[PDB]
Amino acid sequence: NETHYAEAVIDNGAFGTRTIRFETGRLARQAAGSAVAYLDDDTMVLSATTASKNPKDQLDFFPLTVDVEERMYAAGKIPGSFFRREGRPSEDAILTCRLIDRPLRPSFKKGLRNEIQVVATIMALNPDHLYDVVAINAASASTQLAGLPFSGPIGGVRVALIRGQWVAFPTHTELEDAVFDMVVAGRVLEDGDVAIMMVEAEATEKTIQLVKDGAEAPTEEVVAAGLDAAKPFIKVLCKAQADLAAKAAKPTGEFPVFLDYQDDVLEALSAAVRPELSAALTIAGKQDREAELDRVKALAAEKLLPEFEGREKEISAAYRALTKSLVRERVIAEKKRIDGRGVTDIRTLAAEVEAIPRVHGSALFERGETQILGVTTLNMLRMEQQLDTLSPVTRKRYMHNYNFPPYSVGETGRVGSPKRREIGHGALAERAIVPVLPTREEFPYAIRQVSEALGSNGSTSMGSVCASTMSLLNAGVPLKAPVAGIAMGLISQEINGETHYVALTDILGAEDAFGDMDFKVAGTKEFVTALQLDTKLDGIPASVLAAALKQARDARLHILDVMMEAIDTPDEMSPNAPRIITVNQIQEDTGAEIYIGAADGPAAEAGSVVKTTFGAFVSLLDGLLHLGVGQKVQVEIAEIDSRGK
Amino acid sequence: NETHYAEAVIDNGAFGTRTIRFETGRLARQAAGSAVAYLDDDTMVLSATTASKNPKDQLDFFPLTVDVEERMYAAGKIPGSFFRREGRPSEDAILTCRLIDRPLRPSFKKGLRNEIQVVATIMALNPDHLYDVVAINAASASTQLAGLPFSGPIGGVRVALIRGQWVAFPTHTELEDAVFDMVVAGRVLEDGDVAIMMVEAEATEKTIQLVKDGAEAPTEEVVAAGLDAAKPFIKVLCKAQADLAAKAAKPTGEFPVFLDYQDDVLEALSAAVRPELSAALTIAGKQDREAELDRVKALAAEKLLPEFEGREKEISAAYRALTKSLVRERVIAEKKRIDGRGVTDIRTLAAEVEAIPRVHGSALFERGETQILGVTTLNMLRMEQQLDTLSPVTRKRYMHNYNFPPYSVGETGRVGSPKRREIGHGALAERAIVPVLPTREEFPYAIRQVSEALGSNGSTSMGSVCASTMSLLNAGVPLKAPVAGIAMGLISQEINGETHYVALTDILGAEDAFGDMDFKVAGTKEFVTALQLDTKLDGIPASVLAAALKQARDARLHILDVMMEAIDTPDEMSPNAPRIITVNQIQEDTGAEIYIGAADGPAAEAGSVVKTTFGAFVSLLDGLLHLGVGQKVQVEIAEIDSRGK
Amino acid sequence: NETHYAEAVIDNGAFGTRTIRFETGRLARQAAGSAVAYLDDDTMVLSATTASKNPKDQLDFFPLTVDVEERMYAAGKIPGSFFRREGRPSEDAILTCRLIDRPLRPSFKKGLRNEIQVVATIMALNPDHLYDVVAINAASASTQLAGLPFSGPIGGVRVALIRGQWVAFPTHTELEDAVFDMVVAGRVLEDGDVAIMMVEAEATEKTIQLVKDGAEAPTEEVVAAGLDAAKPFIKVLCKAQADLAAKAAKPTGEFPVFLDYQDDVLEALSAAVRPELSAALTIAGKQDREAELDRVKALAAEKLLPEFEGREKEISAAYRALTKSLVRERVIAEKKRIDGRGVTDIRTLAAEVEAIPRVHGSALFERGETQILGVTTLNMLRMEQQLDTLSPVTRKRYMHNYNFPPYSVGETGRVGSPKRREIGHGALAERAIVPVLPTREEFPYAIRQVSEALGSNGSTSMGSVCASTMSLLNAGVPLKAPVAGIAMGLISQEINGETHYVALTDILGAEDAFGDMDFKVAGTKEFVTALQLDTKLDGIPASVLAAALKQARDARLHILDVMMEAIDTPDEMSPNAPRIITVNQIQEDTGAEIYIGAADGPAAEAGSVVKTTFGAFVSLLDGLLHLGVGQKVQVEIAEIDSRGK
Repeated sequence: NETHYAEAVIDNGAFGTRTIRFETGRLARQAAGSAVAYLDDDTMVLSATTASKNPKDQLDFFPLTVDVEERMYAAGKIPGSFFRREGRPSEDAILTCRLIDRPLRPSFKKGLRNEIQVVATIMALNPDHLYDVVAINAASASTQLAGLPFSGPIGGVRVALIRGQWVAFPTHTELEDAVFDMVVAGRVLEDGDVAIMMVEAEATEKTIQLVKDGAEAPTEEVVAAGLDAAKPFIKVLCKAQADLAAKAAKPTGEFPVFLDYQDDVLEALSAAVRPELSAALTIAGKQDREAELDRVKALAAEKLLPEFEGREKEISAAYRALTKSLVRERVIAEKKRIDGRGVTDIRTLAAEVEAIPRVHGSALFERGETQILGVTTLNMLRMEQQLDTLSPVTRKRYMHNYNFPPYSVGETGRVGSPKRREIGHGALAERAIVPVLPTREEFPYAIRQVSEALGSNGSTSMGSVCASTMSLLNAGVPLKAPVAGIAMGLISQEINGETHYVALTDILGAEDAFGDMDFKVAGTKEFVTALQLDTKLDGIPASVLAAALKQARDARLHILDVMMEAIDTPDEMSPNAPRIITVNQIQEDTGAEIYIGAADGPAAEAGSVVKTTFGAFVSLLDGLLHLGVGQKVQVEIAEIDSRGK
Repeated sequence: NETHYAEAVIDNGAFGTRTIRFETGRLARQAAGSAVAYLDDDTMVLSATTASKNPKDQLDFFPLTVDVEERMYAAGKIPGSFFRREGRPSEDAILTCRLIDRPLRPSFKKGLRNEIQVVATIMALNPDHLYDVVAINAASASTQLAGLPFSGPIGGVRVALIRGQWVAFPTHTELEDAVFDMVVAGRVLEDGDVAIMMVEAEATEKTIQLVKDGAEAPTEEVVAAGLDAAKPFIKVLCKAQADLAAKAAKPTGEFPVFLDYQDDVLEALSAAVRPELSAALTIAGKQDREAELDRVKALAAEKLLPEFEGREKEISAAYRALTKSLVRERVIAEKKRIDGRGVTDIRTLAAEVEAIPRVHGSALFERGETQILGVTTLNMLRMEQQLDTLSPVTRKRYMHNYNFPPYSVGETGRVGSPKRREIGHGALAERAIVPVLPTREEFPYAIRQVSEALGSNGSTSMGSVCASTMSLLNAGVPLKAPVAGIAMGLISQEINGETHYVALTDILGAEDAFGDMDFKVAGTKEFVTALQLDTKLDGIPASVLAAALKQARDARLHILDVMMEAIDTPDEMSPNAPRIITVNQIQEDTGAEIYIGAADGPAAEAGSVVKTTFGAFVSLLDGLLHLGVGQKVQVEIAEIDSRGK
Repeated sequence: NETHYAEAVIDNGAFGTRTIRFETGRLARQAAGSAVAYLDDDTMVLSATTASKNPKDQLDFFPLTVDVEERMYAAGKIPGSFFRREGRPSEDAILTCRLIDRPLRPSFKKGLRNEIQVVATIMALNPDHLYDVVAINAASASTQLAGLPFSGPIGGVRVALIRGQWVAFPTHTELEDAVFDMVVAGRVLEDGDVAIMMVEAEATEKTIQLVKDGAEAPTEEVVAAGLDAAKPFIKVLCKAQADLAAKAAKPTGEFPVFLDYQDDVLEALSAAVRPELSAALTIAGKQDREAELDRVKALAAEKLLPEFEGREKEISAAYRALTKSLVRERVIAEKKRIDGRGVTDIRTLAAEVEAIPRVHGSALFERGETQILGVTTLNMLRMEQQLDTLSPVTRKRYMHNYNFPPYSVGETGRVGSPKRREIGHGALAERAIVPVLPTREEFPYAIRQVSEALGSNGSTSMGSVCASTMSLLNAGVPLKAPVAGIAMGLISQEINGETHYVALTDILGAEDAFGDMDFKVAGTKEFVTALQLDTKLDGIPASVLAAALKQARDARLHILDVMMEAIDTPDEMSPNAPRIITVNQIQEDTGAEIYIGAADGPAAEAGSVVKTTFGAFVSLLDGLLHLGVGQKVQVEIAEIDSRGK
């Protein structure tokens, strides 16, 4: 019963040095594994990992559960909730579970059915620090000590490109000059190289201005450079955890493994339908393929019976392994996809605005079976969301909600509270847009964007980005630039001692499951505003990654053109929306928080840019100059026309 | 993959023409069935219907699920909730699910066990339109296209009697002159006649004044006339949906059916106990009947064993079919009920006020095993509920809550959030009362009424109406008139090519299950304030319906007498309640938002009617005139008595 | 169908007489059992008890469910919640369920598996009365009439020591002079003596001052005296219920009993391992014992197979009965505990402050495997919780939250809303502290205390008390005195016609399960601030109880010493905390509700005691007098030093 420590020294040169200190042996001694992670001995996150004794063999998936508990006392604050007790998880808490779960899930031995829970509690937070990345490491650390079939440690780091330097674990203060904010997690291979496993990045609300003022825009080259910059830190973080584990990790336990199917089922099934299956997979038609792809299942589920009775699940599971094998192989050799597309072909696109009546703005975006409806709502800033969490953010001007109803995929199910993925995809698409939004002063409105995943089969979050851009422009939001997104995939298998890679454009839901890496990129025509990535591959050639990002860029540009046809410049602000033209009695009669702010056009009406094609009509007592849909600008009278203009 | 449309033209003559446009093929293509319904191309409701592949054979009831999703952007509003995202369903959403579920549920083939879900989303709403009825049609439309064993289309319409005309799909503007608001849904029979299936109606807060000013009160004759007025519209709505289905409906699928019992069980059971059963059912006594009615189950469940082992459920299920058959038959032939009452006899009534201590007002209403406790609470108007939904209503002065605890029926179970039926019954009883409440000015208090279903077996919502009237009067609420309700039933079977009908007064919970129609009527001595109805019958003779309504009226009048004995005129306003007598320093000392508004009697005290038997004591600096318990009236001094009166 | 009554006359002499009236037969006639309990015909509580027909044989515990429903109309109030409808249970409601459940649960026959639910509804409440104890009796009454294998009635009473007299059912008015508030519940034995079964007591926020002004401090002697004072009342309450049951109780039904194991399993298991088990239990070492204690289970679970196949559960259940038998026996004879401690030995203690960075105050308390982390947060009074329940309390200055995460015991599980025990333990530890807190005026801050049960195995609520004291002092809260708690146990078995008792100090979780009584005591060095007790014993010798309380006192004093070493006097108030030094323009610039109230130290700074070692630095325009960390005191200048002091 002794306390052990280890440190990961983070050297940011001119920006200073900071340390991630790991501790174990003092707190929560009843957990399978426990560790504390401090950022400069100031911010503290405790992580406890536990495992249920009995496996849930009933499930066909590894049951991992990650929970992030924000304790408001870590900020010296008493919860503002009515009951003065922290309750339902904030966005940050949920997004952090995702950041931890993504790289930790695939790190456990396959077939594991025991419930593994990881609880990270934020106990102290310096208001200038970001706890998410401190928590990733603490999560990995406690799990690594738990004596479970887990291949860690996993090192997590945030690198932001601040003034030309990729700073590790930047502070909120340092992020004010960041053109790109990127979280990365990975492991250290037996040969010392770092394998990146997870990436969640974004451009910022500062990017455009900073690039204007001289900084380098976050293009694919820059972003890829950032990924390399994160590796040394991840190695340092991993080495520190390994030193802790070396001193106090429990010995790996003996856990039951649950296979999806035995060999006799696969050999049987393979021998029974392999030919018909590999053939059916060559049908470039939807209903035709699925049809023959059905005859086969039949010829199989009928040829293996009654020999294999009560093993039906193994049959369909083996049917999946075989299909996957066949589909992957065809991509590497024939470079043809399960739907007949080439490795860089995008699915049938359809963009459109004015899809719903009355709403301030709306757009419909379809790509294959993915159909997203985006709807925009503009209100007074008083409607902006108010937050009281561990984040320094207290108000949110741009709000995105992503709904994924069951019938989106022809299913029945609960319709209500948003899942963790609905929060995850919603965030990415929200973050992909934020970089191009006008400022509070240029556009004094709270903006709520809702993406309805009416149809789903091909990256709805990315489709959501395209729908947001158009919907917003349709509503009159003076975006600095349109943003589009694309979901990519990567197949990789070694053909006789040689590894080949094939990057896939706009991957189907199936190609995600059969791929070795899936990454999503969104951005304007100039730079990347968002990037998400996941993979278990032991690193990939720089030439390959860069090639994948470039391919993704191309797709993104093509889409931006299609979107451009739908709408280019912002449309006029809906009459049904509010205006804040600058120029009790009538404040409660004319209806408007009189600088005038009306909740309807027929108010303030019957200097601030009241309208900006051949100039800018700035409000006065308005004027015209041969600003946005609400921007501010010092006005001076140059000439009074005959009519009095 | 093409978009199809159809239109139902609603002609309201002088009030104008409007259209319900149906669309399909553009949105939510992954759902079994999908359709959009627009009201004048302005208000839009999307409906997606899906079916789970696997039947839930475990259940003994068809698992239908209807969800209504109000999107605040349909109103150009950002949710006011703390999280700025619509969450827990508003009353309207829930009540709308009920309106859709009621006529759609019985339209599916019996024995269906597949989960069928219908999700209606309100995407755009003209603030002058009511979306509920647009949603009923959209729900029916998407389901009709889903390729399910569903006998639609179902047409839903709201007809309100405005200035002598039954206007279809009235607007909030047009409803200001409505004396009756009635929703009706039905189907079109093979012969072209419309079969009404569901009715949810109510008198309004305008009725009394409008009738005063000349309009015709909504009596049974008027109401029945409205029902006929809804038929042509329902035919138009059905024809439009049928035209859509004709163009794009999927072909009916082959679904598994799950019988409650096989013939061998019924023949066996019938042969085994039919005589004893038909005899036991003649026992007019409660415990006696249930006793012999138990000997029989035994003689049965003992005579069919061990022959029928493992089919026990079929036995009791068949035991139900047989009992139902016997009970129904006896009503038609003998006109005697399972409890010994005649077709028009009301159960033992008991009314009483002052049932609970301290509360501002209370009443206890018993009818057979139905026992309702109503409790009244009066507070300042600041306590009136504030709403921010798709409804134009923003504040609710009269609030009704209906609780149905498990022990109400001798059961254990969850005690917490109110079920959809608790909301449904609560609404009806709330709507049955609203028409007779005094106005804000006549009575400046927020009124909360709670009905506790302490005992249940005979229409608790109607019993709730009677309990509300008395409780309110007990509290001093100057109701314009007392309201009473009654639950009716209708048995109908054809005796050799000839159909007979028998209307039942104050039906027991059992007679509801064995009946062919169940309708509830509530109202004052002069008119109907509420009506609810459900049936699968292919329409009934006008003479029969009118007869049923008249019978119901009679019962209602009898009850009003019994209630009158309990209390006639309002009682004095509880001292423990607030007063708003009209006549910082002492505003925060004497305690009262000083026009004076006290939260207790000992405030404002130690022109507005301060008390009104031989006149009206209007506040002054009070006076007496040889108004309600708070009404306003211009006061003038006529004579100063010797004592100074 | 007749209404029956009974009365329990509560005679408080000079304080008056009150009555608890029981009623049955009028309301909720469908429940298995129903009764109303009125306090002076003013406060009313209705209780309905029901039983599910089918036993839940799957469960290994009696499924009792108690629900308390606060109806705001009982207070003539409309719920202030947004939906104007009472929702999630208040603290009082939950704590009341606990008070009712604790004595009612063990009163049912063992092996009972039918779901028994008790719903108590507060329908009317005199604002000067406390409904909790009225509800305990109503709960017992309705259950006693339900015809269940229940050994009631259970009488519940609150006795508070007011001016030297133990007043039964004191009012909020009378409690203003109470030095101790104690709830007690018990039953009447066949011989007429009262057996106390449950106790939930606390000192008050008035204690210290009242003792200062002359009253007698609530020491173990005083407290024990109170327990005797509650007996006559409990007998009166029981007799009244018995009179009601005599008149209307249903006859006891025939319910299925589910044994944990049959005799053949115990005889088999006993014969198979008794020797090795009794021996393994002599191992004073943790891992060593549990190890041998494992060999035994094996030698057993291997010697009874395959003879006992499919009865494994009975084996482990019998293994428990045997272990319990052995452990209890050893305590009585050898006076040695399953962990090797003597009957009065405390587990290894460890106290420490400054355990977490940044937080205003924190402390870590360990006792054996029990590890509690307490964290303190100080904010402006505006952050104090606001309540709108049936309690007269409307604001709460001191808030305690107790978290018990799953990994606290090496388990996985839900992490979110607090269980009823988390509320129960949190309350006790909250109530144990309240008596020593400074007043609003002496300390103008809202105080939130959070106890994290990071490790659990030995009364975490009591460990929570010790952690609170230290954490609070660490934060600078001028407590009047430090408070410590201890969990005790009592083993009692009669050795040949003679009953022996053995009181256990700081019992392990196991000794609680094997004991016959478990009570927790907390308090300062001078008196008891909290006491909790539970037992089924037919009363115990006064000499024994007093001995147990004295032993507990000793332990408590020892702990207070250990805590004293960690911290004695309050530490300086964290700079990161707010100050309210007494001395729009700068009110919104300097940041502080200007009497000055800053949310940070660098505000008000760059008469009220600004700091109080050699005197008290009271704010002025400050001064020094050779008060607390915010107290108020009239300041006068006596002498101006050369430097100007």
